[PDB]
Amino acid sequence: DRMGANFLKVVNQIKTRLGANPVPLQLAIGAEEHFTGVVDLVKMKAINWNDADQGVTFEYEDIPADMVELANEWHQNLIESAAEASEELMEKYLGGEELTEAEIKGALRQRVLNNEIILVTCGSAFKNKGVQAMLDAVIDYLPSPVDVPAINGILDDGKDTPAERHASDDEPFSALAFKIATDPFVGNLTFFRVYSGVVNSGDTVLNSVKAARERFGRIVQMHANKREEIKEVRAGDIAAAIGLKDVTTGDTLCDPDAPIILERMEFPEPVISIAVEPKTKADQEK
Amino acid sequence: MKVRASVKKLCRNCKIVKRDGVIRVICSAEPKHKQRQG
Amino acid sequence: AKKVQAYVKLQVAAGMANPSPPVGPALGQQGVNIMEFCKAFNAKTDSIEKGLPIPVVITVYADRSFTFVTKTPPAAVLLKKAAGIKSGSGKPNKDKVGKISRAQLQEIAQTKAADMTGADIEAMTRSIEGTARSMGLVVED
Amino acid sequence: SRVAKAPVVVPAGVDVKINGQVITIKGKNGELTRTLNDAVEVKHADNTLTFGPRDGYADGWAQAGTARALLNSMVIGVTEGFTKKLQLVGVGYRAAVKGNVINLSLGFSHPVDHQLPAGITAECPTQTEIVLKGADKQVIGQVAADLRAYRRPEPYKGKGVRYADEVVRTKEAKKK
RNA sequence: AGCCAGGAUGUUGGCUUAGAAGCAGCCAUCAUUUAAAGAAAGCGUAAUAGCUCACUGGUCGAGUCGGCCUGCGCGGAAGAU
Repeated sequence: DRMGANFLKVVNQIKTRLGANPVPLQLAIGAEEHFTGVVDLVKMKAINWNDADQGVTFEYEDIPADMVELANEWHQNLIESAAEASEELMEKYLGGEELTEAEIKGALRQRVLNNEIILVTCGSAFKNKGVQAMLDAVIDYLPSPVDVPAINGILDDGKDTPAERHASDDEPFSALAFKIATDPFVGNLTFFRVYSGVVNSGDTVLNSVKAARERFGRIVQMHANKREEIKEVRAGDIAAAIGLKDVTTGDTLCDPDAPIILERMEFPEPVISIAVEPKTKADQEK
Repeated sequence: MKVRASVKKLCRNCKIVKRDGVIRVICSAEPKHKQRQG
Repeated sequence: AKKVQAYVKLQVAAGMANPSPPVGPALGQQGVNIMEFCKAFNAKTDSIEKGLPIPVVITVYADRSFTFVTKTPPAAVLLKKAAGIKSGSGKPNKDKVGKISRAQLQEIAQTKAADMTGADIEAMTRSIEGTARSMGLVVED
Repeated sequence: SRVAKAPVVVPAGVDVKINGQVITIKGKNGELTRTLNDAVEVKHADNTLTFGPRDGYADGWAQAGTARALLNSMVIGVTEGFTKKLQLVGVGYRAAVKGNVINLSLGFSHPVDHQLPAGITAECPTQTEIVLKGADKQVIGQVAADLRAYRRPEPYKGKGVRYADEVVRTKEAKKK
């Protein structure tokens, strides 16, 4: 909703600078100030938004008459994007079997596990124009923890046997340690995410890469700000693996007699170095 | 336009024309080389 | 040959494949693949013992084309290839070290006579005596 | 002089109305008249126009030296014309022609739409390029320079409105 | 004085070569062709590509140019019922 904001320029600028292959889907209706419609091209439906409300309507209509031909020349490039994704849609682009909304995404979802095309969407966050539109693609173009290759614990030093473990609750427990913040209540905190398996409350969770013993305290979830005590952590939640005695960047959070990860890749280098000096001589003690 | 009593032809391509009577000296790329009095 | 578009003669010792930064721009004038000028000259560079600056000229053409002329190394660096040091000009008329007679100068001029139409034998002889006096070198025969 | 060695050749298709000091040129698409000063002696001699400085006003070599350059431009301006293109380099800045009015997307809290006088057929191939067409050499610059004076060429980015042939000198920040 | 107009081309011009590559600066300060070119004036610039001065080589086809002396003129020149 700004001047100079050409949607078709930027997505066709990626093919020049970033060198990628983007085929966009949700196009633009409106001259950026009277902007009212976002042109979803699979279902060929424009969406009405709020007069100025923080979120009332979702009214779907047809393609408006002021863009009846740009929808024509851009939908035919959408339905190209499955004939060269899977080899089986090659003979019905030319034969003329109908390219429905549901059929084309079954090929393009498998085009996200290799990542040759990215899926683009224009709209406004602040003007409440597109946010309610942007959620339905996440369940259909962004991958799930059970649709991906799951936890792959290799071994330790014996042999390189990468083992795809299960994404369900039927595995040994596994997690990782990252975003390990602090607090003046308990000391150390984490923002950890469990990939599969279920843990109960109270566990001898180790950190099996650095040979240390830790015990699993009272886990707390947030609204990104507020303390909500999560007792039973299910497979896929993100919480605070509290009470770790020592913890490093990206080591395992795993019960013994189980698969084990040992992985720390791209340890950075903080470059600019400034020397802090105390104010009082009581300060250098603290 | 800086003012000073001396208009000295300073830049290599410095035009001089008498607009209104008071001399002001015309460079091309340098705005710094333009005086007006004298 | 050509005109106000482009004509600069700059090439230094051809043991270095990568275009040296100051030479870069004479290759950075009319859109070359810099791998092409590396692959053009190396078929004949394996007939030399490298160490002297060998010159080429660049000359251009309309679409994406270009051309270049191969000659022999100049006698100015041939004066200071035999003399051992590459830079002797510290004081021209106050240094008297190092002699080469005219016979060396003409046999490095036959390779000019077998390559180029200017830089003739007898006319360059005083300038190959003139690059000696500026370096502070002596000549006798 | 050089101007005295410069007579102007009127072609067929442009008619002169010599009422002495007042000449009204009947041309192709307009009427380019100039009421000159009395330091001139005008005569459309055969076809090539000849002029002369009047006595007393011996500085009329200047005052008709303007005129020799003047009427040459007038007979070629009423027929062929001037392409005066301007280059809009501004973040979110557009240009669009309707009737005889130009919009000015000029980074303000309010739109500026100024109506442009006669002797102007303006056009706009895009949001950054804008044609101006005219018959007098003065009017093809005067309406052009007013737009350029609303947003002068900024010499830290290259921002501003600028002519087609004009080349700015943009500098560098050099401190922060 | 302008439009075409080559900026004929030996060379990297050293030093000290990291670039001080005609264009940072000290000593030389020759010129292969001299109907047009200096081992050189600035900008582009770490260096150069870009743009010129150099001779205007070809067109206009007549006057033109830089200083010395005086007659006068302009600026310099802003004050308080």
